[PDB]
Amino acid sequence: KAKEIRDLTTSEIEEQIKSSKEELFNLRFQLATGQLEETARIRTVRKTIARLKTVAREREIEQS
RNA sequence: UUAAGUUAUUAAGGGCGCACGGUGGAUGCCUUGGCACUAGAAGCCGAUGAAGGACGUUACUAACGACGAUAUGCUUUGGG
Ligand SMILES: [Mg+2]
Ligand SMILES: [Mg+2]
Ligand SMILES: [Mg+2]
Repeated sequence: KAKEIRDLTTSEIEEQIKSSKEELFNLRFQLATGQLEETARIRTVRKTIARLKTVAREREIEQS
């Protein structure tokens, strides 16, 4: 997904980070209430956030 | 029939031999780990926060390895 992230503006990366952290929060609450059963979504969102923060840092290090 | 004399049978248990079991982990075979060296290289890191740790990170969860809230991992360049 790193290629897809790389085409987003910096603010959009920040917007996707927040919404991904919101989806991840919702998945954990579903899991704790025994309602998710689709447990592979948790790791997918987690690594997506990692990729989003990786690129944000990359560009914040190319600018400075 | 009696008298005199002689000598068995028993095995509660024991002994010896034999047969069949149990226990135990010697012995043989084996190696995942060691021991002693040879050759080439390297030896010491730290306020740009070390050595060593604590606590955490996996869908489930104790310990160990790995990793650090980007956590049982992220990007990239090559290999495969
Ligand atoms: Mg008897
Ligand atoms: Mg015996
Ligand atoms: Mg594990």
